[PDB]
Amino acid sequence: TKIEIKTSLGSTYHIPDARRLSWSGDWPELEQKQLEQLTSEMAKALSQPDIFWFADVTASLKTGFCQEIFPSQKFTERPDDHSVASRQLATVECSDGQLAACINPQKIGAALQKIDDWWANDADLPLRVHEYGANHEALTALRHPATGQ
Amino acid sequence: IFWFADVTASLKTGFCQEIFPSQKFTERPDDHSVASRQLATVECSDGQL
Amino acid sequence: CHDYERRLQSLIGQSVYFRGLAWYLGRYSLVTGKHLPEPSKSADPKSVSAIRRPGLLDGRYCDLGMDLIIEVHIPTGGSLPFTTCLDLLRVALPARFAGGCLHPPSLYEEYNWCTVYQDKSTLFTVLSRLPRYGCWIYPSDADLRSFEELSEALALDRRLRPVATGFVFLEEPVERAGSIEGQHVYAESAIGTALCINPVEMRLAGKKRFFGAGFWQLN
RNA sequence: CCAAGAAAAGGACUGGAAGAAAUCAUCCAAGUUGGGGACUAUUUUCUGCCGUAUAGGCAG
DNA sequence: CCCAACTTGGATGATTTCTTCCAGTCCTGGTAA
DNA sequence: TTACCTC
Repeated sequence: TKIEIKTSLGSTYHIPDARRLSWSGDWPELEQKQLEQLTSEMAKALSQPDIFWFADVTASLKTGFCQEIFPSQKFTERPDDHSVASRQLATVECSDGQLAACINPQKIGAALQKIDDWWANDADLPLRVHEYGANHEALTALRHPATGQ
Repeated sequence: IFWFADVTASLKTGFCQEIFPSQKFTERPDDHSVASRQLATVECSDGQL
Repeated sequence: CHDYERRLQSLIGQSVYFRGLAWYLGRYSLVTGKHLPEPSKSADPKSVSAIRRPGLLDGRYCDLGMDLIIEVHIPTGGSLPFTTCLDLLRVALPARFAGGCLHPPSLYEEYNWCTVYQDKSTLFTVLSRLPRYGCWIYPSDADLRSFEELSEALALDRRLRPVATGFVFLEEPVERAGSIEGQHVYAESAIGTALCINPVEMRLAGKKRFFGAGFWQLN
């Protein structure tokens, strides 16, 4: 997997191979460095007004012969017809009129904000930020009101 | 037992003798442009029929 | 138009005011289905570690591609027609539109998406070049007082569409507990109409009709 | 100060079995394309020598 | 460059259109005593 | 702490 980023300030970043970068650990040289530079652009954008910033993120995937792809799924009613699909996938209309597979904005978003490893003084894996510390995999909550957290 | 046979025959013919291949099953046309009797063919790997 | 005006006004010391706003439609795609709400509601207030879903609504959503032509006016005799102001016009641009998310054209193919004209002849000439499959939306003249009158008007034309136009008051503004800011009033939705005009029709109508009829305002 | 402000639809699959479109059938008759004409112009390739020599090499 | 561009007689007959058994869930409401 | 209902 290769990742490439351009921004409105003229910078460009390139990860030659993203498959090994962990949450916890230390990155290889000429990768750790790009993380520092990107951090600076964003740290500013987040807090100082009157700066226009805009980013364009592309990636490439090397695949198998006929590999299956997993786009976002729609939320639906059960059809009563038996001629209508029970599992329907999300697509986007292209400028030429054809449809293409896509991933929804809020699904990209939920991934980007998965940064909370501040709970219970034991980092584990990070959670999607939520007022109550919701844990979807275990169907529970890590900052239950009863704890004061 | 994986048994195969390969059968070939040769026909010695007349000068321009007519040949009788299989016909297709069709419905009565009304366009007056399509043949009323249509014959079955195959396509070769090079495009010839 | 107004949230955009307020943001720009906090950046430029001079008074800036928007008389009119125009709307053009290049792409319109209907999206099926409905959004799932975040689990923001505890199943029980105390002694329970289960999270419930607030409820579900049935709405309709779409993706747009559109251009805007805003009539910008500066009260002061001396104006600021400079690169600095073009940057400030890019910064002031809101991120929210019609409940959805608004973005500029993609970076890898960027051109000057934020130009300014002080000539009707140059601006109209460039606008006549737009693709034939798009729509300009114009204000209508007809007065309708019922759905039956609307049915007849829509049967006769092919360019006429109903639109939501604003609100009609049920009472005079008063002070009321729970108001976000100042006075509060109840209202019912106002249903009105508009026309859909092809780029080919204004190539022929001329700049005179376009700048007289093609711009919308409040009141 | 945009029916305002925030939102992860996710998980599992094995439609298979058999088959025969045939019989005949005829596109014919005549027919008139046809009379005229500047590619050379303000262009460059001219004069001697070696050599049995319209071979093959050199000075202007 | 310049002038023309075609009439006519006609366009099918027989009988048949298949079968077996199935059709999944689960989390997602206010209101009162 | 319990149940009651829209073609």
